[PDB]
Amino acid sequence: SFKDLNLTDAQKQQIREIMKGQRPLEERRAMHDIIASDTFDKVKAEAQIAKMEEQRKANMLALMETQNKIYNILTPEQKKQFNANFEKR
Amino acid sequence: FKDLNLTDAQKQQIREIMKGQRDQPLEERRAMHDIIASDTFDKVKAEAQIAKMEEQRKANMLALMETQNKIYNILTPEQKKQFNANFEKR
Ligand SMILES: [Cl-]
Ligand SMILES: [Cl-]
Ligand SMILES: [Zn+2]
Ligand SMILES: [Zn+2]
Ligand SMILES: [Zn+2]
Ligand SMILES: [Zn+2]
Ligand SMILES: [Zn+2]
Ligand SMILES: [Zn+2]
Ligand SMILES: [Zn+2]
Ligand SMILES: [Zn+2]
Ligand SMILES: [Zn+2]
Ligand SMILES: [Zn+2]
Ligand SMILES: [Zn+2]
Ligand SMILES: [Zn+2]
Repeated sequence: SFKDLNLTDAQKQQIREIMKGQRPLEERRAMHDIIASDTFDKVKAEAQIAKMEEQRKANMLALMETQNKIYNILTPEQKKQFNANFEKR
Repeated sequence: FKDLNLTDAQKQQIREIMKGQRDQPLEERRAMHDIIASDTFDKVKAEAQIAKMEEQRKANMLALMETQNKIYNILTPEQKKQFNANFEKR
């Protein structure tokens, strides 16, 4: 139901406004090099984990802004279903 | 069990490894709920929730990769190859 909230036509348009507002392979190659090795190089692993911190930040920002904007187009009835869904995931 | 012709005892060692680094309750994503379910979006608080989440992401990626590296190193040369091939497709 994470998307089943009885959206009105206006809300469906609004979500599309919104996602126009907010619209990892070299990384997995680097994880592979750390996994496929006869030892575990913790220092190298930490540097790999960190390397795309900024792209991850911008990505999570966009998604949280998106979800907050969608939340705010919802009626009270719909907000409670969204929140109850949030609690169970 | 991914068609690697894992032997029976490779199957068991893998279980000891999985539960071994399982000796790691994670965080409180209640914070993130409160950012999303707010009249206004607070970018600075959202950035702080993200940076806090980086710390648990680091801990869980370190665990996952170390666990996978241990598994890799109980494999034969030919199994390593099919493990590497299978890694490419996921
Ligand atoms: Cl890869
Ligand atoms: Cl929550
Ligand atoms: Zn209609
Ligand atoms: Zn590329
Ligand atoms: Zn690879
Ligand atoms: Zn590589
Ligand atoms: Zn070596
Ligand atoms: Zn460290
Ligand atoms: Zn950093
Ligand atoms: Zn930054
Ligand atoms: Zn914005
Ligand atoms: Zn809260
Ligand atoms: Zn603030
Ligand atoms: Zn260790």
